Amino acid sequence: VVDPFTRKEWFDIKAPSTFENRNVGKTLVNKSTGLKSASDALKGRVVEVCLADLQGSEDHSFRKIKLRVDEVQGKNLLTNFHGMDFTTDKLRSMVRKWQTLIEANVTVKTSDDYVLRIFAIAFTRKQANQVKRHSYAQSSHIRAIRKVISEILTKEVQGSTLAQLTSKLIPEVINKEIENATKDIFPLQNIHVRKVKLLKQPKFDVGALMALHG
Amino acid sequence: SQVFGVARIYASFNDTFVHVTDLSGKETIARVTGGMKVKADRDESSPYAAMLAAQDVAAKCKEVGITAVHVKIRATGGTRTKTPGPGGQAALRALARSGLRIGRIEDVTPVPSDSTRKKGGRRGRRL
Amino acid sequence: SINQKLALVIKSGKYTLGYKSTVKSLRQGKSKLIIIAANTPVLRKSELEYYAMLSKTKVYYFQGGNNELGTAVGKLFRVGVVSILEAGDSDILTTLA
Amino acid sequence: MRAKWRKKRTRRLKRKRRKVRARSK
Amino acid sequence: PKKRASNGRNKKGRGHVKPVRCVNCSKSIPKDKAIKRMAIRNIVEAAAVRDLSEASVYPEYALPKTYNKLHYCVSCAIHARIVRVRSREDRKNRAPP
Amino acid sequence: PLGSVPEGTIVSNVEEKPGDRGALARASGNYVIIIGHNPDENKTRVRLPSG
Amino acid sequence: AKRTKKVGITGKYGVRYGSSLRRQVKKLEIQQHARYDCSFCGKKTVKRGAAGIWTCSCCKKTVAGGAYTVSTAAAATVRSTIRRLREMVEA
Amino acid sequence: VLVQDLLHPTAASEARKHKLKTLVQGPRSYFLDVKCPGCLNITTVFSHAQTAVTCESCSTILCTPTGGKAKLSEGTSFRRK
RNA sequence: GGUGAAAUUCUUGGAUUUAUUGAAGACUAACUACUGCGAAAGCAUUUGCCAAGGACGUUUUCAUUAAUCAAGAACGAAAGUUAGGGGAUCGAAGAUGAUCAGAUACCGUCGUAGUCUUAACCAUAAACUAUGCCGACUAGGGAUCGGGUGGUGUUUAUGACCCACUCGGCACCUUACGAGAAAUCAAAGUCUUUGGGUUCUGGGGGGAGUAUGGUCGCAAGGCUGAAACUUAAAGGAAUUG
Ligand SMILES: [Zn+2]
Ligand SMILES: [Zn+2]
Repeated sequence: VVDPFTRKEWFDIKAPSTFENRNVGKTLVNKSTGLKSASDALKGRVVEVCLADLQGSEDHSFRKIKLRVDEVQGKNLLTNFHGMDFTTDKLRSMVRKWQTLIEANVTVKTSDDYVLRIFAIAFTRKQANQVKRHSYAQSSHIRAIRKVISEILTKEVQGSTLAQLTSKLIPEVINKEIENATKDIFPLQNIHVRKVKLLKQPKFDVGALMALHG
Repeated sequence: SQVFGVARIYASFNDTFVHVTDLSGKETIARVTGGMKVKADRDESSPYAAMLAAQDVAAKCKEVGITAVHVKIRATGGTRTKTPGPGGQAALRALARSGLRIGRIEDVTPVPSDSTRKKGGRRGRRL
Repeated sequence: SINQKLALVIKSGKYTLGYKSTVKSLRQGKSKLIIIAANTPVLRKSELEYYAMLSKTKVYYFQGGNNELGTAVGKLFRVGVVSILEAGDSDILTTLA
Repeated sequence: MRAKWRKKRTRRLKRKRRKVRARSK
Repeated sequence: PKKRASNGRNKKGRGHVKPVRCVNCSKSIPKDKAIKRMAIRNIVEAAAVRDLSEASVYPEYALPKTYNKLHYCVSCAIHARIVRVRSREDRKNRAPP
Repeated sequence: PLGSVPEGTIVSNVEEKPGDRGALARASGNYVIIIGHNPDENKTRVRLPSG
Repeated sequence: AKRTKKVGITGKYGVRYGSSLRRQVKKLEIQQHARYDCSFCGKKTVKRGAAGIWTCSCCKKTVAGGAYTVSTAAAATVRSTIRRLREMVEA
Repeated sequence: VLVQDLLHPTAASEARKHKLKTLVQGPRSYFLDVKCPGCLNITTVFSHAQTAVTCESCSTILCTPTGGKAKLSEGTSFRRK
């Protein structure tokens, strides 16, 4: 019988400035009171949003990104990168029978003192004037392309600190890098990352964090 | 402009219900169910009950001051039937009918790399 | 690889076995390409690589231990170190780093 | 001409009838 | 006696591959025995896409879909799926229509 | 200090109060499991050989 | 020649103490009296002095393994998970 | 068809088949002339080659082996022997 | 919670749901097929190490070194046994509320052995490549796995694909001239116009895979293995109500 709709308070999240337009919603958290209020104790609320309307795009329901809140100030709390993922629509649209499926996964230590895991998904297709039904591979080409993909995806990282790595990711440069890196086997192919996730964020880094403020 | 919430519509057999919460996910808003409407224990997942729960939830959201939602449809998942319950469509339709903006719809029914064998034994439910 | 490589070495070139002979060769300066085991004691390891630095040779840390090193050399006993004092028919000491 | 499909299931899958004076009273 | 050429299922020099469970009764069966039916229609009722469009922006944005494949068992397959004609001569049918 | 170890770690002769110089899990073949942490009001949850 | 058929080491106890007991004792007494090998000796030389105390008589030291075995499955698993967690903390 | 000149069946019918199934089995390999680009020596070599062949004096490379036929890899000299 | 209907059960001591974080052991979805490998049983996450192996190419090498087998050995699903470890889920026992009257039926919940692994043991068992082993032959058509050969080849001058041939293999459709009791079979054919070579099985059904003996196993049972006495039929394919 508390009726906490009047008790709670409105906050606005704020995405960092390694992005486009960064005002990305609001939250009803708790009452900002005395006696150890939780407004200055949450520090970890994570939000799932779409890169498309983050940038103003209008035709990408996939590649959702998630962000954790780091600090609070002025009833307007700034976030930071936590990870990214794809939607199950596009993945299970891409997947079908009479073709194969390539997957790779690296656990890489970047320039700044973070480690994070990155995935890489791929499929196969058929050249023009084709007769074959299925177009499967030879199971050694698979190991080769897995090797070169893992090499490229640990080459981009350890170098390309997370803040600019996101900015290079959101235009999807790595996919069209692979497409023309292994053009010898396939001039065009449908590659995606499909997953990134952090493990061992070491320290708050208030300095660079407030440098990338928005 | 339009303040968001997440609906978290979870539909199964002999129940379905909506759990509106903030974008973060740790501060709920008016968890309501269709099982609260009719105490028959046989129509707990009905379209009429789901629509009543939807009207109640949209009433709570409008009275609080929410205007937009992201719907997330859930089933039992894992090893279970994996299908969306029948009342979820009526629930989301009443949500649209209640004058609430809706965006970024997806399914979040969990799916494994398989393990933890199903019940029913080898022969299954021999009805 | 390394195993058939030093097999070719024991076939063609000249080697010597054991810590004492290896140290004598390093001191004489008639040595190069010291291979050490993995399970060797750290004291012996450290003084060996120190002499190796003084003599300007190349140290190789055999990823295996002792018995497998002996088998790779072809001998039927444990051997902790080898010193390749000649590889006149080989591409070992130049290719390995 | 194989005949191995008559070689898994329907004669013995617990060999205590082969070790029958062990557990069954 | 002799009902079917491929008696149970699609097993040509494989011995034994792997089992799966039925969706209805969860009976453990082999993989390719009865039917593995597709399920891709939509997440959409009696359409109401007009309702979704007026209650959305950049209207509906995805046309999102469900994707699954479900392994039936014949104890449940003919009981749920109704094909209404299983003759002798039409035992060798391959086109659903 | 069992506040400066990760979860699921396996230890022994753990102190029950800081300073007792060893109380728990010091019999032959016995250990003690770290379940959880609680950095505020600093504590740790821990599982003993008796469950 | 091969003297005993089944009892092996447990023939000293003789006809007594049951048989299900003096086969378990056999299982453990072969282990506690067997020799094993330390990598930092290289050779099969280690031997038990007492319960929990084993001694590499080449490499000339002692280790604190199990009672009747130089190592246990639980010990190996905790070694593996510590190798895991240390690597995780440092990376 | 089923009746032909088994004294000497046709060329297109006796060439397309495998080597063992012929009326008289014979080879599909040969030798060829090859010139070291570095040296002057125009030596002979097997067609379906094996482990690395190189020149006698200016030994750099002539032909690399494969599953079937080998490969000179640059256009030097391959006619006959 | 779970059902066609229920209850048994949990919960305002805050259940159910929701967000993050962690542990446990288990498994490896979708890709997964008229796909592949293996002597069988069987084998789907990544990488690395260890050895292994078929097919293809060959104008390399040995020159009958070979085909099949008693006996004697290797391997041998799951369920079980011994001792330990582990034990997340499912769950032979077992406890529980309800339906066709009851349920010791089916069903809902819980749950011991087990389900995982370590070193051994058991080894006959509804395990058909839809048919012991090795060798010659006899119709057509297509698809496809691994090679090998060539191209106005097509595609940024082999790079990736197509066309044609060929060896080996898993299978599919038709037709059987031949065979078969028929189902049906490219082997179950080339068999009374009866003979390429080799190993093992059965003479009506029950009694009976039971007695008795041997032998094996951690075990009056594995493997081997009768009779007395019996009825007149059992049995297989196919037609018709
Ligand atoms: Zn089922
Ligand atoms: Zn030692």
